Amino acid sequence: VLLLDVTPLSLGIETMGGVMTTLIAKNTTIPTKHSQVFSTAEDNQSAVTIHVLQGERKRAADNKSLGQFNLDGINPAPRGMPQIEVTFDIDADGILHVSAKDKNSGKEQKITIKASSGLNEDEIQKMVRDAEANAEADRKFEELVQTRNQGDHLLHSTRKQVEEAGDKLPADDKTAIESALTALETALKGEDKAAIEAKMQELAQVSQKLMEI
Amino acid sequence: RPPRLPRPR
Repeated sequence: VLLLDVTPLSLGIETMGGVMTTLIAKNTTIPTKHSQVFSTAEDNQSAVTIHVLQGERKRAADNKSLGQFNLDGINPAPRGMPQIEVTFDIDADGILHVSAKDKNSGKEQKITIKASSGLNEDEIQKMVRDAEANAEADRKFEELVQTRNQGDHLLHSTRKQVEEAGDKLPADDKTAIESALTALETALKGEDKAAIEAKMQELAQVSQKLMEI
Repeated sequence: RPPRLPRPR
């Protein structure tokens, strides 16, 4: 064939830290469908937002919003435990159906997005150009959010390890962990990946007794 | 690892 219908830009959802996670890649022939499992960002999270985006940028905010919906009634559980299946299905007429279903509760929500939605030919071309021109910057942003989430994972696992130990962890150790946790908290608000990792390192260097418990 | 989602507004 010399011609066919494609979806012209990547389609995905916003994930923790403001990154766009792609479900359908740009130039995929239509009709198409793809599903991926997602989980919750925080402990005890009973609801998630499914924000549908079109574009090639790593920052969710730089892509075109197509719509959004909430999925509630998730049983409060530790982060990463819920299994939320997100499905993108584009029919032959370019109509996009997005659904999210929580495996444990069976709760499901969906949205229909018209074929005329999103970016026009000129905006599609500008999207592709802007993504290529910002390839390195977008990669650095993705690496920063990965470290910010990891830094928050180290902050989460440390604080949980402190509470379980309680009286067992010495004073000199606990107070120095607390000060290293705040230095990590402050660096996480910044955009310097190495600064965050150095604060994580400084935390680990004062958590030696905490790890043994 | 499955990617993670934020809670509504």
